[PDB]
Amino acid sequence: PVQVNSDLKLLFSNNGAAASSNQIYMNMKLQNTGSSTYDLSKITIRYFYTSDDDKALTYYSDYVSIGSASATFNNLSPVHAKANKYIEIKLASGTLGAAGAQWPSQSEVTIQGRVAKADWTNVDQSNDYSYPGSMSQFGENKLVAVYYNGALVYGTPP
Repeated sequence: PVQVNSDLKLLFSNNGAAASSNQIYMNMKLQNTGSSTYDLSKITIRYFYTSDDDKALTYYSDYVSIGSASATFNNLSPVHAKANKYIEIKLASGTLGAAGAQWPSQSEVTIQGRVAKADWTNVDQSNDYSYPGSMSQFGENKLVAVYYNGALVYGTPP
């Protein structure tokens, strides 16, 4: 859809994960480059993917630099060649402060999460819309979408 203006930017990495992986890696830094402040409880992030066959997935919240994160797995509609589902990550609390503001205000938040099945089985990410290939270092992954109060602020949904 239409991307509403904001000063929000997403950096993404996956620990250099290959298309064939034991789990999905999502390491994200959401930055505020401007002078506004943003309420993290209003941020959602979607990582779009294709479900093998509706096997049960679990989201693991390894690290969140401000507040906490939780995830749901959801059907995507309409379906895309590379996605029939999305993970939605919601941040619970805290504030993205203005860029340059004094500690302990912070203008970015780091979110590190993993998605895995329970049955020991691996993931083929070559079929996941949001999988950008191997990204060891934080870079642009425009295939992950960020919303503020439900409005698209970053990335390109399927």
